[PDB]
Amino acid sequence: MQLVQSGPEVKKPGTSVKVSCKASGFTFSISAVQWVRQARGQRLEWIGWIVVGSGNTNYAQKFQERVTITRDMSTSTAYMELSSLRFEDTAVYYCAAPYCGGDCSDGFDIWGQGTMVTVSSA
Amino acid sequence: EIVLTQSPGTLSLSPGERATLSCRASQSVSSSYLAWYQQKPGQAPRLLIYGASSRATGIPDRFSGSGSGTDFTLTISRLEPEDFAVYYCQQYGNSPWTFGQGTKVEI
Amino acid sequence: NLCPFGEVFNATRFASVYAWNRKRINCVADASFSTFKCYGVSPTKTNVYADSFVIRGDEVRQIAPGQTGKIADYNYKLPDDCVIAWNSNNLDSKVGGNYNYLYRLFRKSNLKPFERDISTEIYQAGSTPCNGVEGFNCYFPLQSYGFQPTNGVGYQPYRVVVLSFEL
Repeated sequence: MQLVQSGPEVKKPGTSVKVSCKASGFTFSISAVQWVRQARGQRLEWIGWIVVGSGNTNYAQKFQERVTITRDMSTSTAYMELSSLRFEDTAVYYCAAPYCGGDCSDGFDIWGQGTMVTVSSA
Repeated sequence: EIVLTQSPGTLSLSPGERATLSCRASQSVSSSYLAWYQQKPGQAPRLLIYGASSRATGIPDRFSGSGSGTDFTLTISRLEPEDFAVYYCQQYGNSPWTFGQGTKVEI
Repeated sequence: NLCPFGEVFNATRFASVYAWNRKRINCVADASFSTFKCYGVSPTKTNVYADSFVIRGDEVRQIAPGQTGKIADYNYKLPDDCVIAWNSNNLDSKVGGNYNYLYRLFRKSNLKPFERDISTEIYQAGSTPCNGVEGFNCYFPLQSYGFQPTNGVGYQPYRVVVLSFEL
């Protein structure tokens, strides 16, 4: 069982990037996907989390306007899009979910490889 | 907002030495929702302890978690060569969910 | 005598899907009615039960025997052994959103045929008890149908009545 994130992304400032986190091996229905971002040699930052089944989304007030977390049960894939990209938004973004096979494991035990979004004018 | 303070900043110990890392919060967090994570250089984090005390599957026995209320501590009895990394403490109880600055384990 | 089939079909407000109301129906009984699909008895000339609920438009497919979806598995289940549905766009769709209708999104086990669940218990997914607080691994079992008259044809609300004859 694993979570496979999207490939590295190179975007211009002011555009929007969408990182795809695809779930495989565990019953994604009752799971919940959490998105965390980390810059090189810096502390982790938590964007938001989505209940996969209900679809209800809770966002940190920092990214309230800038991000939309979604999921698609047909592809077992969760998505996080960061809009109005700024240079400082360049970082690797992590996807975390709980192995909720039968019981939901009560902990974010599955973490994706991370996606490197690099924002620059050139 | 929940503030996660980790001490010390840089912790340097030799293999076979006990490592006592602590995570402190502003307002008490539900003990069931206090995890410890291990971050390797250039690697995705892997959860060590969930529920503040229950060890995760596939985690060595040396890692043990304790603490309740506003104080939580992770104890590594037998430090190993691969055990050198940074350790982050997250709470997933009360919104918003927060991460600690992380404590570094050095030689 | 005659049958009060006019008091379920032409009723003021139908109940939500999860709380599907059943009415027991001595009389012999001879709109657009988009889907008049009948499975239980061949369409030709002791009691019968009329089940009235409100489901999303496209969900009419889920109200069939041996069908697998959220509605059938969790909300209203039909045994393997007629159905009438009409669109109530102008009747049960408020512009600001008619969240009055609800459906069951989270359930531990699938619904037995003709079983009815009016539980409001928080779905305890994790191994930590949810104690009436919605959070991580603790999700409310019911979700609200966003019902606006400007919704697409599929998402428009469709009033449905199920007739289950019992000899």
